[PDB]
Amino acid sequence: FPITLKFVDVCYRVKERTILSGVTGMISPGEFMAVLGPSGSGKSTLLNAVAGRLHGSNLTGKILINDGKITKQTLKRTGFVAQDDLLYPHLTVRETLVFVALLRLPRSLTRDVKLRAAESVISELGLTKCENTVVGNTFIRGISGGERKRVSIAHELLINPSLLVLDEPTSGLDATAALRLVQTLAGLAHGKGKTVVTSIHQPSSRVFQMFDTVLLLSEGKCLFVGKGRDAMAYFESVGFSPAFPMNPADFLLDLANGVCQVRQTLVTAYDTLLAITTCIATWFSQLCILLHRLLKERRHESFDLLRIFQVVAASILCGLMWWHSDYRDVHDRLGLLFFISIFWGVLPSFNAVFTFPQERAIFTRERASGMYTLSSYFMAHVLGSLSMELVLPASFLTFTYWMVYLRPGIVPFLLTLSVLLLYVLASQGLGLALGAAIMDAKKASTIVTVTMLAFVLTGGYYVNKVPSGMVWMKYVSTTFYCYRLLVAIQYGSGEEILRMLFVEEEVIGDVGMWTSVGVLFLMFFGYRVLAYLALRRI
Amino acid sequence: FPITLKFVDVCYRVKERTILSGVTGMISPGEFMAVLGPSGSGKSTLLNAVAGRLHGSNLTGKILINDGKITKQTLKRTGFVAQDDLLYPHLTVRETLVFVALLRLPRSLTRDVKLRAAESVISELGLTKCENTVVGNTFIRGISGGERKRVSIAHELLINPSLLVLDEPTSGLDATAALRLVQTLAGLAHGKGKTVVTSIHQPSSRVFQMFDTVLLLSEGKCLFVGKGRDAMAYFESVGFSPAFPMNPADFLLDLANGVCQVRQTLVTAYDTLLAITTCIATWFSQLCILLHRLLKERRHESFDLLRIFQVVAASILCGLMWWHSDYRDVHDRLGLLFFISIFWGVLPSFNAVFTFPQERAIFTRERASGMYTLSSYFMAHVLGSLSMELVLPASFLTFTYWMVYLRPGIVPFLLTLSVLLLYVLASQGLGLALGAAIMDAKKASTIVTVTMLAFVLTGGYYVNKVPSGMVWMKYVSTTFYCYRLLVAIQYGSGEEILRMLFVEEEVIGDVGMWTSVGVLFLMFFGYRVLAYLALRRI
Ligand SMILES: CC1=CC(=O)CC(C)(C)[C@@]1(O)/C=C/C(C)=C\C(=O)O
Repeated sequence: FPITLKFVDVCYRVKERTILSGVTGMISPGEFMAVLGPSGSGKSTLLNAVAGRLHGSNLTGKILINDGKITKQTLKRTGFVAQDDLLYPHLTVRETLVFVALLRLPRSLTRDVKLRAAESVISELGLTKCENTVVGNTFIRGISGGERKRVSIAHELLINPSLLVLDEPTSGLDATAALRLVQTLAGLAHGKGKTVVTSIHQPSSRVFQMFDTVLLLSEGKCLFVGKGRDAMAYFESVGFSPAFPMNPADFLLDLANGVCQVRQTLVTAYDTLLAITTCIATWFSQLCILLHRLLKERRHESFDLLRIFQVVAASILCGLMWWHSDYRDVHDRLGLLFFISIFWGVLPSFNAVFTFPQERAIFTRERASGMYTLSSYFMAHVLGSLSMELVLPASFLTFTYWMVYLRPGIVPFLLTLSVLLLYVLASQGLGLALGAAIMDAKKASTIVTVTMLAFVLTGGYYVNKVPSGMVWMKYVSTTFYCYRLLVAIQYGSGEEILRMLFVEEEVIGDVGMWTSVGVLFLMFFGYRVLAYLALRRI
Repeated sequence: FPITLKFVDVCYRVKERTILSGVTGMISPGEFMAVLGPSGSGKSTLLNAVAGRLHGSNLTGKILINDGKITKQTLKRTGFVAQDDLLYPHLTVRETLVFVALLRLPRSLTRDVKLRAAESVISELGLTKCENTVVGNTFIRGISGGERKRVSIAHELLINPSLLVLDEPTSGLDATAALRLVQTLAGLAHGKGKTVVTSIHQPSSRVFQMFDTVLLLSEGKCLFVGKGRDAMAYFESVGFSPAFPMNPADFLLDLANGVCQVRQTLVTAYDTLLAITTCIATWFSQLCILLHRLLKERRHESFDLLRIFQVVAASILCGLMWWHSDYRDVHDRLGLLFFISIFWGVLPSFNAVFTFPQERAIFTRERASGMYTLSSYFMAHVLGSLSMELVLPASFLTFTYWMVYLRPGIVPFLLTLSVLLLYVLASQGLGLALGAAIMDAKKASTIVTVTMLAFVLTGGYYVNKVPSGMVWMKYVSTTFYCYRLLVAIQYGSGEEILRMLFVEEEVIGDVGMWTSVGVLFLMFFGYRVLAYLALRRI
């Protein structure tokens, strides 16, 4: 319940650099310590010794919680708020925390007690007035910048921690907003008895006064530690004082650099003055939350009105160039089944490469704190993009089948619909597999266009006389199989239009109807087992 | 030479809002006034009465320079630095100002005196240590954030102004950097005798002390105007004083909101206490600078290593699927001239839509201050993208003509090369025309893909039996003419392969060889006169 961080001589290196060189401090419960210092002075590198996320040869020193070397028993009461607010844009403020409660709180609790443990942090972090507004981001009209930091603090206030370690929470806020956000972080130490240690960039006048304890670092030597009242009165005991009306934070940061109307002199004054079946049951609940959580993310990636327009446009071009087409024109119709097969191998695999890059930050953050394990995260993008990446092609083909006059009958329709969707999902798994192998979104959006070019050229339409050494590349192609199958569903084995009439080199093809459905399934599962094995390195 | 801004009762409205409600002040030469206030209190709306860029029914009030109503004779000595540093990323620090000097200083001066009037502002704004480093941006390794504001202040220090009106220059800078940047803005008033009025967001302790005069606005009523020493000593004459060690800017901003341990009380204490051939010669020099200026911008848009890879890839696919192709296979070769014709109508027109959107901020800023006129700006993108958007296609076709075994002979080569480049530039003018009509880069990158889809479908390859009502749309198509011409250059009028053998429906076509070269020229000039008429509204 109480956490007395009692770190001493916290040293640290990096490969040449040294961030911390013997810091020492104590942080008792009910006490609002604030670590101050110049930029690059070693602030964040020491908050990540209170967050316990830096231990090895770099960190040297004994970091203690209640005089005990740190454990994950001691890491269930510590919540480290980082500077990046990683929130999903389309979730309401309440949904954003209702979902994190179910994922974070232990499942032993009921699912109706988890709803109030996530709605009390709303009411006590002052979010009651904006609990039902979209979080948004720069592009989406959302919440204020001061509310987007409270919401990111309610994440770590859901496990009810003891040692709460924020990392520059006020940076980028208003003048009054960054005062209230520290008025609230005082109530967590003065009204709840927590141990809150935060670093602030440039405190205002009222924001420095509300500190109980203060810690100053120049370059990693702990120039001063103690109360906020005893800081400005300590330094003049060596001969330093403001020459003009100052903010006591302003005066103390200047001393951190050595600028007096002195850095090395203020460090030597520290030597002598201030020296079985459930496991498959939790997985299917991590997946049921991760599917309903990021459901509006899979409804903005898919029903963007610049994708509905690029498909309502193709549906009126593709259904006007071929209006009441005739099946006897075997060459006008094999070029329709290759536009349908080009459009839907490029549209899915391209838009599916901006999915893993865009969420590598929210994933690795929320994966390292428990809360899911990449088997339920991967399988919630997979199962969530299947459901949404089939509504545009299913409705393009429903419009481009009765105006184009393709093969009538409910059986040839549902077999063309079935073959499109199985190909829309087999090419989309090419996006997911390249997006995850190359975690860059613009470097991987070019390799999925140089790859759908090698797939469209070798797809069997432009070239009928492929060289003897380039014949294999149509087999690893995904458009070869959707086009072999789209033709065989509208014409067949010839013999019904060879009865009516160049129509045996483009109508009989090379592969069966089942080796074309059995390899558009080995590319469904095969391009997802590679999208996962590529994420097993993050 | 001296500027005594003597504005009085500067009122302002907007449609309901009111930013300023009777401000009054005086700003004499040699005097560093700093206007302070809360966010939205009316700071920037009053700096844009010193920048003279807000006059009409909204602004009401007499704004005076040397007791004279403002003119562009009085607007040649005023330089308004705005918050956005709009610099071209690839220009060196010296080139960025050497180019602005030639465009800004009057051409009566020599071109070697303009070189020193632009290198003295380098030396006296402390840029000598980084004059030969790339400016860069977030993506490009460039200069510091404090040097990127000096460079944007050397722009307005090139016409040698008198009333220099900066707008929040320190916002987003370091702790020490924002001190030096105000140490330098004091030398412009203490070492050069200028009239410098700037608004600062949250001054530090040493940054408030370096103000000569100060102006405080709560919501547009001028709570206080006067020296920096007389501000904290004035308010206690009504009973206000800091209850704890403050920065005097911190204490005064709190009073701006009415927060004392009062807003309306501090305003009433102001009523009674502080109450022919040369014109075508300048144009061809504005164009010679604007071409050498943004030349490295037309070398990053064009030689991006993800465009060299998307064209070195197509050149090895297109030259491996058709390796030693045979001219007797009339259908394998008409599908090669439609890949060449699809690739080069989509690659140029797509990448040419992100040009006018990305520079609508640097253009409108630098156009309103003289310095060019959109006839020389437009004609420097046009003439600058022609030269660079022909190096990739000219070198794709040089590789895909002697491996593919197209029609041998220097005359059929240079006629295919000539027809490609004329089509690469006629489709690129479709990007420029849509990018400028729709100044959004992602909303216009979708209409130039729904348009190159209607152009590729009606290009005469996929459909040979186009409906009776959709036959016109191949004539307004740009791929129809590059494909009609690419075929006629490799086959001709038939008669040489009809001698050797479906090859009269795809080889003779509809349009002549001169109506196909005479409409790929009416789309060069026609898609540029529309890209310009769309920019004549910005
Ligand atoms: C998928 C893709 C990748 C490229 O690099 C070229 C291009 C843009 C043309 C393309 O859309 C390819 C499609 C092609 C060749 C044919 C078509 O569209 O009918």
